[PDB]
Amino acid sequence: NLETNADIIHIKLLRNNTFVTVTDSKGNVKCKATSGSLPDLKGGRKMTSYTADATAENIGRRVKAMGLKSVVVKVNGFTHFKKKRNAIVAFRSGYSNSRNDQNPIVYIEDTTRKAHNGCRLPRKRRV
Amino acid sequence: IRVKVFSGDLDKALTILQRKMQSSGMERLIKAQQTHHIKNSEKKVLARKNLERKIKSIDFARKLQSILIKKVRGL
Amino acid sequence: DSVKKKRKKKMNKHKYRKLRKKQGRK
Amino acid sequence: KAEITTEEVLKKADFRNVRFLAQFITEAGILVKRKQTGISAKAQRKIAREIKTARAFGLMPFTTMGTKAFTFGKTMENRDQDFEYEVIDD
Amino acid sequence: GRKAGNLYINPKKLGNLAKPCMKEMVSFLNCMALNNIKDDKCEKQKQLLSVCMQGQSDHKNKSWGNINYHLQRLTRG
RNA sequence: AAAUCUACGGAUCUACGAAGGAACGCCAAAAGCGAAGGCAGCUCUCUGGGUCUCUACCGACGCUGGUGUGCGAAAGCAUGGGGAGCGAACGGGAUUAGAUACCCUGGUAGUCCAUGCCGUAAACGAUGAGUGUUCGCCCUUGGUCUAUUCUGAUCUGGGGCUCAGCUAACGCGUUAAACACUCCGCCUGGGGAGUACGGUCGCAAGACCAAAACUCAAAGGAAUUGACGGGGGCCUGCACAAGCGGUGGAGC
Ligand SMILES: [K+]
Ligand SMILES: [K+]
Ligand SMILES: [K+]
Ligand SMILES: [Mg+2]
Ligand SMILES: [Mg+2]
Ligand SMILES: [Mg+2]
Ligand SMILES: [Mg+2]
Ligand SMILES: [Mg+2]
Ligand SMILES: [Mg+2]
Ligand SMILES: [Mg+2]
Ligand SMILES: [Mg+2]
Ligand SMILES: [Mg+2]
Ligand SMILES: [Mg+2]
Ligand SMILES: [Mg+2]
Ligand SMILES: [Mg+2]
Ligand SMILES: [Mg+2]
Ligand SMILES: [Mg+2]
Ligand SMILES: [Mg+2]
Ligand SMILES: [Mg+2]
Ligand SMILES: [Mg+2]
Ligand SMILES: [Mg+2]
Ligand SMILES: [Mg+2]
Repeated sequence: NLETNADIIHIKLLRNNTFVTVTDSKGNVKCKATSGSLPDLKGGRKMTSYTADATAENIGRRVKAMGLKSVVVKVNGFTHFKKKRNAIVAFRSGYSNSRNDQNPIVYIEDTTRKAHNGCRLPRKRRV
Repeated sequence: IRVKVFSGDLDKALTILQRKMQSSGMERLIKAQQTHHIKNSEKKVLARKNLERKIKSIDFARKLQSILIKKVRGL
Repeated sequence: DSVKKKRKKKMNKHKYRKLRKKQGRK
Repeated sequence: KAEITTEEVLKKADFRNVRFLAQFITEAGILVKRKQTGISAKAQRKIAREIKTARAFGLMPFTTMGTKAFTFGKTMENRDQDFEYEVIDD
Repeated sequence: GRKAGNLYINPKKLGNLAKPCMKEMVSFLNCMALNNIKDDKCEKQKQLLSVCMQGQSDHKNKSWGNINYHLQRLTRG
């Protein structure tokens, strides 16, 4: 009683916007959310942890509403691990209201890669 | 680094993933990522400051461990 | 040679380069 | 810890002995430092050069982020059996 | 900075600038944002926010700060 | 904080594929090599130098070195390619009293390759090359000998601490700024000035050698005691925070 094709939740956590995308096992996008596209956040600032875990909350509720039961979380970003852990538990919060319902997450992965001295990064900011 | 979760215990899986990202050394490299460009003439200065900080921490840990190990083993 | 002594040479060289670029264009 | 000696490294280190060279990579696919094996600087230079040659030849991974962990003898494919799960719990 | 000398261990070189029930308050405000600012039907969040203040009454200004005397005395002796 | 910019002609995001240029993460550094400038993915070819051992050869053949010759970051120049990323000049959006700047958005020359030119840097260890002598301790690169299973000894370069000694002080300390010597380059108060004139060199930009008139009585190095910092640590004030009543408006 083992099934193969679980859905994928990609969570790219950049510096100024977090993207959460819900795909199938072949990469086809079913729904997506960004920091700037949330109904309540009105401009100003976007890099704080509140935008990240609010986007994770939103995608968790939207994924519960479409009746999915088996997801695989892939996390990407050049940040500390505390923010990725908080985003994952916020997605679980979005799926399950009181952290009582069963976990749809069956796998967690970090897919963050570094350039092997590739292109030259831009100049410093003398602020 | 992929971690399988067993019996729906997400906190154990996240702790295991954090510790594996720690012990594989990838957390050091993911924190060492730079936002801007630094020249070699500034890489030398930063490496020198790193070395001085390391030497100070080595002296601190040496003295602390010596005064711990004097008392703890029957003296 | 301190920076307060280097700054006089800096200003003199800057003024001379400016005058050279002006007068030498003829 | 696992006991490795400079003489053992200097006799076994070659890019065709991938099973022996797999001791010196982490789960991220990066190279182990010298201070946590105790071998000499010549041994570390030889190990690093042979792992680089094997990576160029294709026998060892450049990096394992986004892929499965590398162990010797089995495929690095991303098949459907990489994410098998259970449904009888629900 | 501080004068370098002997051994000093900071009383704030750990997690202690963390006044509690920030996360409970923001989850409570998340309920209001979802349910268009109505205190009904998420009274569990209100119970959590009140038991925050009961537990904050329980906890006091606590830290361990006599470490430096022990370090100084045992380093001298 | 925004705007320019970009996107319903479907962008950002997600999976697969294609092109092209530059740089080589982990190893990894008070490590290594080079006369200095410098040199980082891997395999082969050719080549310069270095270290250790020898009951091997030769027999003072050595050191320094004006005039000369060679090498020499980066930017720049000439001819032909290449151009992803970054980015002088320049266009636009903001900031400001103004902003020819810092911030944002585009982006040419350039950065890259082949062949040549120039010959300068805080080219710095701000410490010329060489020889002999001087109490130790702790690390380390590459060897050799002895081991008595874990170590000792002797060369070779690189580092940390120090007895003496030296130093105006800071500090140096077997890789000396110690005890002596040989040879070369350079200095003789500050400004004027690395300026003018002249010669040589360069396609140019410019490089090397390098004054005088006039003018002042100081210009400096290190450390001490205060003060100051839109540098830091520890505190503290109806100063602020939480409240209450006024003043500035009217008449006197
Ligand atoms: K040599
Ligand atoms: K000679
Ligand atoms: K010293
Ligand atoms: Mg001088
Ligand atoms: Mg050397
Ligand atoms: Mg150039
Ligand atoms: Mg050209
Ligand atoms: Mg710019
Ligand atoms: Mg402008
Ligand atoms: Mg650009
Ligand atoms: Mg010069
Ligand atoms: Mg230099
Ligand atoms: Mg000389
Ligand atoms: Mg040795
Ligand atoms: Mg020595
Ligand atoms: Mg003395
Ligand atoms: Mg000597
Ligand atoms: Mg002297
Ligand atoms: Mg000149
Ligand atoms: Mg002339
Ligand atoms: Mg007040
Ligand atoms: Mg009045």
